[PDB]
Amino acid sequence: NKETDMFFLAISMVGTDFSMIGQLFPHRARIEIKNKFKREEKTNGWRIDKAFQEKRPFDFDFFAHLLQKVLAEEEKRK
Amino acid sequence: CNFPEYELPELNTRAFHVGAFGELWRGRLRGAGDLSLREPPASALPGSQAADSDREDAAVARDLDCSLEAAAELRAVCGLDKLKCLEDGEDPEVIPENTDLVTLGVRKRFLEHREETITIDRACRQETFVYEMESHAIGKKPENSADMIEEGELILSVNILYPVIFHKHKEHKPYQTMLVLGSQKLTQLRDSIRCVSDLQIGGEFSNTPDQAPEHISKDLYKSAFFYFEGTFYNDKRYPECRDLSRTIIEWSESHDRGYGKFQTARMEDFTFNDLCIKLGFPYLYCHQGDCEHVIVITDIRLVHHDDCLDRTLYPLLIKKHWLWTRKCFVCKMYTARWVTNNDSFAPEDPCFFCDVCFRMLHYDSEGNKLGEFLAYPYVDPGTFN
Amino acid sequence: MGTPPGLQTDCEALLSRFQETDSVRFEDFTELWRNMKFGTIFCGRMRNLEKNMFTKEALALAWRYFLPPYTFQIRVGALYLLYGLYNTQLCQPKQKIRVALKDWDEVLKFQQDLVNAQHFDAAYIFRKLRLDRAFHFTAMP
Amino acid sequence: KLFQASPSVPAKYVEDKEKMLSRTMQLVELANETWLVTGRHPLPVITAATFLAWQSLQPADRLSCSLARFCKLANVDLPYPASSRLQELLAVLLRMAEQLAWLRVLRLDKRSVVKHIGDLLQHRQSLVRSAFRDLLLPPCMLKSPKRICPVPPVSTVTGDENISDSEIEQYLRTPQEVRDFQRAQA
Amino acid sequence: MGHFMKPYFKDKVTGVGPPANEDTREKAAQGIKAFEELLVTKWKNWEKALLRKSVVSDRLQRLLQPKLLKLEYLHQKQSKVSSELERQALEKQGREAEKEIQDINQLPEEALLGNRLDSHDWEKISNINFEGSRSAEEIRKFWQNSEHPSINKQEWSREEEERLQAIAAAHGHLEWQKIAEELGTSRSAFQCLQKFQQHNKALKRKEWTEEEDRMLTQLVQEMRVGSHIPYRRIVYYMEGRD
Ligand SMILES: [Zn+2]
Ligand SMILES: [Zn+2]
Repeated sequence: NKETDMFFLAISMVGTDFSMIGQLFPHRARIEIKNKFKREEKTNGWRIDKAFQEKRPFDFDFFAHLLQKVLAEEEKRK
Repeated sequence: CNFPEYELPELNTRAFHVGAFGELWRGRLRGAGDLSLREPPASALPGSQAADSDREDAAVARDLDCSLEAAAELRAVCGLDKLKCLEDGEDPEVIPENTDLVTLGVRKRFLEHREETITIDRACRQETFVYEMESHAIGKKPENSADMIEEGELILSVNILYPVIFHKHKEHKPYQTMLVLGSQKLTQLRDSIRCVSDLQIGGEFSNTPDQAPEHISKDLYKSAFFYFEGTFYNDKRYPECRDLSRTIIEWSESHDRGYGKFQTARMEDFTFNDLCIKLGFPYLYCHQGDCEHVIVITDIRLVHHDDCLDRTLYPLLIKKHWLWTRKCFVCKMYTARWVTNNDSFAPEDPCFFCDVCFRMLHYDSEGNKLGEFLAYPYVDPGTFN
Repeated sequence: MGTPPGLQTDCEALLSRFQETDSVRFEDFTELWRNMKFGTIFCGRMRNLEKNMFTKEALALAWRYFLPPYTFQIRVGALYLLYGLYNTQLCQPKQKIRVALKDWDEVLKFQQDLVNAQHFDAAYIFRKLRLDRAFHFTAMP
Repeated sequence: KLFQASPSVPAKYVEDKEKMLSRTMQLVELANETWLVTGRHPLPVITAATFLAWQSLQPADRLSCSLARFCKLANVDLPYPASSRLQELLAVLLRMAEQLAWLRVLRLDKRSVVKHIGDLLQHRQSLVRSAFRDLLLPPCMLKSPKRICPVPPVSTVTGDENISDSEIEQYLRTPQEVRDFQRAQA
Repeated sequence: MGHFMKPYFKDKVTGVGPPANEDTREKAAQGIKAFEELLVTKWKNWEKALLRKSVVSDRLQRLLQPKLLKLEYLHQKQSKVSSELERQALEKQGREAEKEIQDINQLPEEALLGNRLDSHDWEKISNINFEGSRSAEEIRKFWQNSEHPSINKQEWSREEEERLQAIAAAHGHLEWQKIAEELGTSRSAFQCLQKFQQHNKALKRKEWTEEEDRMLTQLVQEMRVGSHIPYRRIVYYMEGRD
């Protein structure tokens, strides 16, 4: 679940720039980004619209830090 | 060096030269007399220690580097009266209630439920053969001078497994064990084997049952060999003997069958001292061309004055497993002496028949063959075990 | 087989109590032996074969407790246990302790150390066992 | 290399080559006419045919051998889809066996059918024609598709000139996100 | 540990043993039996049920094969023959064969099993229906002498036992096929002999004889060690014990 929530936060802050999202994700490749988009769009059309409206700050340091923290916390708890 | 050690815990040990092992043992005992087969003095109550005091105190003083007075005090302190909780007159058949042993508590728990009229008995505990053989041989001496065990001779405990294997149990094995001397040759052990395969007989004689073969397999075939440390020890004393190991070598060395290079020797060429052998590790013995026995050297130790010193009994059987008689299917009680095939009367093929039932089923008073069947003489390995 | 059904517990208790006495004297061991009445272990409707196997295995287990890495006092207590087991048995002939080749020289060295340590009780008990020739010269215990 | 009594392979597995080819040929012809070879790699089908042949020629022993064992004996690698092709061909064989009077009463199964391939192929033509009147097709589509190529709704309308304009505002960044993108990959 | 079970050496790749030695070949030529031949596994009821199924299946194939082979041949000829009257005749033969197939399929299992002495595909049964786990002759004997329903499986009546005891003496307890035939209850020689021996005073002795005692003492003195003796193995030498 948290991976999809982070992916949705990314589409909020940066838009459908699949390349940069793939670059900032630890492992995910571009084709995986596209496949996730194709699978999610059907049920989350409203959520991607919200993302496009939600022009959230795309800070580098803050996003890297929260990525690392939440990834570590999920990996610990899962 | 020939220093015995475990290869697996309480299952098998490192290989070593038996002769070197014996020489190392004798080196650690020669000149002390602990190895001798002569009767030594025995411990006693302090009330009768006076007689042995003169003989013992000086030796104790010499060995322990203590004074004669100190030796006497040590002898007085270590008397048997400080340990003999049991008087010499007490029978072993009753548990002494004045004890704190958990072991005797468990023994009491075992005996209490074995005193009812249905359970009270003096029957077998878990086996019989061992003590009967020991009491029959332990502590005895030979009737002939040439049949006397030499001082410090190695006693080897050799298990030989039966050819009839359970094929359904793996913890315990069907085996019989001999004690053998280091100086003995493998010929003597082979000649001592009383396996039923030597008594094997056959041939089809449904028409003339009294024409049973005059020769047992021992009279026809005498091939036998041991296999240790990759070396075959084949008997060749008689013309009926053949080198069975040569075929095994030709077959095995032609392909990666899982075994290394072997070598052939005569059975008279090696004594037990000459063997470099493991303890507990399975080995092979074979006779009659197809009867294979697994060989396990369970134990090896020097001879002791309480052991069987009578050579005439060696190779001295020291344990023996049990096999059941092949009861014939007609009465299902008596042991069979014949087996038939293609039998028009028997309900199954093969079917086992006793000497009476075979004759008075498949023949008439004149002995003429009745019905259609093929019949063979049968020797029961469960009987001649 | 390994051990009888209960002997290991009694042996461990006796050896532990002997160690806890902080004494090496044979007097204390005999006092414990007579108080607890260990010598009775060889009674109790054991037939001759049962008795022979029980003595063999008890002596083997006591030898295992006698070998290192157990320290001085516990080894001394195990030697006293071996002595008691051998000299209170009711076998005919007496059953011997199984002693390995790798252990005989070490035990002779321990006897020499006992002689050097001025604790003659254990050395005398071992020499009495040697006089009884309580030891079989085996490859394994 | 099964046809040679080499020490590596037990002699029990050796067989005559000519009848080997005849059985394999008739199995492959059955697979071809029963639609198994079209659009699919033939090597796994031929492997399955040879394996069912080798089994059916000595049920007593070879029924206990698996494809891994057979390929190890042959020193030939087995294609992964060969297992699926073998399962499909065994399903075809069960569909053929339902017609014969004795086989349909014996109530056979995937494993036991291998010992009747002989009489199944003796009378192949009539049985397969009767079974075709029950064809074979990819199982992925044979799951009883109620709807086949549904007609999508007509959406060719393009409006007049512009059906919406807020999308362009939705698809452009604010100065904040502009500066954030500048610093995101600096 | 357990790997060294007989045969002590076994092939690592294929599991085969060595080739037959000259001694073993000569033993086989003389007909000397091996001890492995005495291993007999008891017949479980599952094996009996599978044998019943195998025999009825064999008989069903034997009955159907002619009829269905003719049906198939007639259908082939009908397909390849264009002559209308001959086509109709071939169709009629095909319908008749179909009706005969249907009739055979509707026959009961008891009729399919047939008589005790009927012919069966025994070696095919053994090697393809049982994968050779039991020999063809073994299966044939077991069926025809114990399992086939016409065998008298009923418990022995007291009158039957008494007649068996009385009539056995007339023949000298001998030629038990004729004893069984004369008994008139469809018993076999082996059943009659088994019942007689289990209730035979002359076999299961309560008394003793001089030669039995002498030879028993001889074997006991030869083989006894201390308190142990071969109680039930000496039974091999003297006749009439368990
Ligand atoms: Zn043998
Ligand atoms: Zn009889």
